[PDB]
Amino acid sequence: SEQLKCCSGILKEMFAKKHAAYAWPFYKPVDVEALGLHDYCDIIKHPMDMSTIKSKLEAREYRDAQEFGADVRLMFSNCYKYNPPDHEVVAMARKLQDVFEMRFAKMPD
Ligand SMILES: CCNC(=O)C[C@@H]1N=C(c2ccc(Cl)cc2)c2cc(OC)ccc2-n2c(C)nnc21
Repeated sequence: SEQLKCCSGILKEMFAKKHAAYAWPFYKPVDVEALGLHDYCDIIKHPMDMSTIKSKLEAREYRDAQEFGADVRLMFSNCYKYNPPDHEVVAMARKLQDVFEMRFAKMPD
């Protein structure tokens, strides 16, 4: 339970305006329709976003902290898989990932 509460803090920071500069692209779920990505569903089968992860935490969907990280990492994996390695969005993803990996690890046991 205590560990689960920490997840909310880490995710909350990612939404802050401190990382919003390179974490805004991970705020809402990728709209294959709005964005016009007619090849996102074929590549990405299990999509995920920060907004979704936040809702799951509110509904106590996650059992442990480990599960919470699985979704966070999956969100970045889909980006690295869909978009190319020389893509700007990729550079921003690595920045947010580092902030999550550090906080997630620095989390009190
Ligand atoms: C760029 C090729 N086609 C795309 O739409 C890829 C898409 N690319 C973008 C994107 C990123 C930066 C710019 Cl300048 C233009 C488009 C994107 C834009 C979004 O705004 C609604 C949300 C998620 C995105 N995203 C993420 C996250 N990973 N790949 C993409």
